[PDB]
Amino acid sequence: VSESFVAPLEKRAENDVPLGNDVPIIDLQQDHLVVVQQITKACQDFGLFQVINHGLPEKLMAETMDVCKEFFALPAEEKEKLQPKGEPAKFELPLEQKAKLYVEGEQEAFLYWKDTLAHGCHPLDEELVNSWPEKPATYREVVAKYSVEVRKLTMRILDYICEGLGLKLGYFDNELSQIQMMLTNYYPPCPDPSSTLGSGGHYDGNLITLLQQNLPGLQQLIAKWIAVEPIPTAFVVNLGLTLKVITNEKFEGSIHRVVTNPTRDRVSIATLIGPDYSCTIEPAKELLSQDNPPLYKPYSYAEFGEIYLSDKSDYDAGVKPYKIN
Ligand SMILES: CN1[C@H]2C[C@H](OC(=O)[C@H](CO)c3ccccc3)C[C@@H]1[C@@H](O)C2
Ligand SMILES: O=C(O)CCC(=O)C(=O)O
Ligand SMILES: [Fe+2]
Ligand SMILES: [Sr+2]
Ligand SMILES: [Sr+2]
Repeated sequence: VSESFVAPLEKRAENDVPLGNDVPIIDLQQDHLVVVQQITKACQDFGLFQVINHGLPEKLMAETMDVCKEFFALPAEEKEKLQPKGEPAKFELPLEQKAKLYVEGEQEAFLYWKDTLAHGCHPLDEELVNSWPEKPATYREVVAKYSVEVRKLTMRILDYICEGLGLKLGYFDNELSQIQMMLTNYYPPCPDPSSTLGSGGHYDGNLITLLQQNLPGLQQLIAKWIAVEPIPTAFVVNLGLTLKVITNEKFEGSIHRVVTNPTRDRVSIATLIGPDYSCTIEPAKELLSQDNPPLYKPYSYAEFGEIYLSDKSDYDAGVKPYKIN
């Protein structure tokens, strides 16, 4: 591989990472209180769980994975239309909601073995959808339906979380969930998986992420890494660094990475829901007391975002400046 993609020695993945047998698989068609309790325990203990029987159509999940794979099979001349000034965009503020192809890495500077298509999904209007990929022909109609369905499921999970925390229903149905970035991640085959990463170890900086995968490669940090079993009809729920802050660390954030594969490509669909850049983030005042003092001072999501996207010296570098008590 090009030296551009060689990860620092300490960040390289070991060849045989064990399956995470303790990753919760939560059936959302259980009794209401059982679902609230199981989600609450997974959020407190792990910060990563899968949901099944989640009410999002399996056919739509398959059609969305199909059109996302079809997008990454498009020729160079079509993909260039999503490369501003002839190169992929960078994950840096301002992060526009129009569709672009993105490159990503860490500044021992290296690049992740990944192409990412990203666009906003909420609210859906003509202007936003007209800024999505023109090809494949069905991308806009399928992904518009998918984005509405994934948002509906995310808001159901956030209300289960509200009941678990003792927050009013709809606590996150406001500025805290107004940005919905859909990241379609393409991991092409890699000649040297021992030296590369599809995605470096990170928290998602946002509130909550729903991740759809068909193939292995996702791993979670529990300094032990475990493999997250791909269930093609499930969503992986990753709690974001923003939710870790708002719950005053009552909930864990998911630290996860993606390893490369020597033989096969892989596509994942990540729906990253979180605050507008104008939001102030702080521990929910409703949950604080002398027994539970705030562990973070209030901060600008925009200010956090700049650090989160630039400084990868530690997983929570984004929130370190705002730590108190
Ligand atoms: C692997 N990378 C991580 C960092 C960056 O994330 C973002 O770009 C999100 C997009 O919502 C963001 C979150 C919070 C603040 C700023 C940006 C791009 C991708 C994501 O999959 C997660
Ligand atoms: O490809 C994956 O399974 C992980 C994707 C991801 O972590 C992300 O988009 O933030
Ligand atoms: Fe992620
Ligand atoms: Sr180019
Ligand atoms: Sr257009």
